[PDB]
Formats: sequence, C-alpha cells, structure tokens
Amino acid sequence: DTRYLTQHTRNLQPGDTFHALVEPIGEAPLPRLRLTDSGGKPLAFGLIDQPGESVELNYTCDQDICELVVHVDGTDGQKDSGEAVYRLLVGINAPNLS
Amino acid sequence: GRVQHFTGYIEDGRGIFYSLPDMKQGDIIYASMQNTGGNLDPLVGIMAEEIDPAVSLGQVLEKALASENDLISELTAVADRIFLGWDDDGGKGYSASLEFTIPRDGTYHIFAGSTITNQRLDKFQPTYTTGSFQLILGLNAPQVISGEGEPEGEVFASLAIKPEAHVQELEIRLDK
Repeated sequence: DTRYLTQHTRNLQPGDTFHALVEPIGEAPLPRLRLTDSGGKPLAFGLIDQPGESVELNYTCDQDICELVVHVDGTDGQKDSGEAVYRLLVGINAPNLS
Repeated sequence: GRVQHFTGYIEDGRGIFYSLPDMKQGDIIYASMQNTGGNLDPLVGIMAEEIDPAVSLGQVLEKALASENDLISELTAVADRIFLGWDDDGGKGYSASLEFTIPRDGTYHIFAGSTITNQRLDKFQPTYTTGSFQLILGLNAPQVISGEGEPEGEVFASLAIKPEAHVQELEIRLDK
C-alpha cells in the first residue's frame, strides 16, 4: 500500500550538521535514502556503506534556515512486500552508529 | 553603477540569451533572477561565446540517476564547464544572485533559464520548470544583489536565433 515515505524534520540552524541511516531489520531488500528541502529541491544521497547493509547519509546547513525532509524510496524491492521493516537512525550533531 | 530590467517566459526549461558586447576586464556583473509566475526555479549563468545549454542540460534530464547527490555532482560539473559563473534555483535571496568579475575584454552572454530540480514529495522526479521571471542586470552596481533594482544608465545588453522542432496531428470531426 505505502510504497514511499517522507519525514519532515526540525528546522536546522545555520551551520549545523545532520546524520542519517537505514538498516533492513527484517532481511528485506536495500532501499534508496535521500534528503530534500521543504519543497522538492534535494540536498543529498544515502550511500550504500562499506559493510554493504547500511544506508549512510550526511549533510550540513549552509542556507539561512534549513527545514528538511528525509526520503525512504521503496520502489526497488520485493513485490507487494507485506512486511518490510527498516530502522531509521537520524540525528543532528554526533556521528554515533534528550 | 548601471542597471537594466528584463522580463520573459521559460517554456519547459529552454532559456533566453542576452548579448553584452565589448565588456571591459575588471567590470563586475551582477545578476538577479526572480520568479514572477509559474513553478520556474531560476538558473542564471554567464558565458563568453554562445554554445547551446539545452543539449547538455537535456542529457542531465535523461539520467534517472543513482540517487539525489548524483544529480548535485552532475549538475555542478556541467554548470562549471558551460558557464564562467553561475547561480541557482530559488531560495532566500529570491533565486539568482550572481556576482561575476569579467576576466578579459570582449563580447559576453548571460543565460536565463531553468535549473533541474525535484518538485514533489510523493516520488523523486527531477525535471525542468516553467514560468515567467524578472531579470535585474547590473554593471558595477552592488545594489542588484541586494534585491533592489532600478534602471540606471546606458544600455549595454539585449536579446540574442536557433531552431526547435515540435509537431503533431489529430483527427478533426465536424458534424450536425
């Protein structure tokens, strides 16, 4: 039913970082991760990591205010995958794997 | 400081070229390109001689790329190559504030058109955009990148002459 997903993030302050990761918790196929602005215009790619199971993603705020929208693309996967689970790790300033 | 105004329409990312004859080394060119209507995300660039960006940018469109930062990388590389200086698609200072220091004497061309960006959150679907705009051009006039433009001195620029094919048919049915 829901074959694509977004999450509207918090407003990042000028010169503030952002970290993101996807991991297939339910042995499902690998997804595309992306970061985009509040509109369509995109900021980044969630690259497939050295191990080859994690979708590592990075970005830092250069405009006056950054309001951000994480994408999780589920178009390349198992056909009608009843269960596909993912663990979405997202955070602002610490690269760790209140 | 000398300042000029221009308005126009971008029809699915094909831009408009403006000729700047006999510019002087050391001149500072200021360009501001703002959306006036439609969903156009403006793209401003400056060149020396004229070669058509629609061919090169059309190839970027064709890439349903690896994923988003692949587009950054590819657009960054193409823009840097095609223009001596460029500036982007929408944002805070409207859309295209671009300061360029003229490197040598001669004829220059500024290009006003579409970037390639995504519009939607339902799917990642990057395209050219369409719409009307206002272009503010400044010769040694810093107020142009401040978002304030008033026509100021002598004319130095105007519209530059290339063919674009589109054809169709359909069945017409007049009756009682």
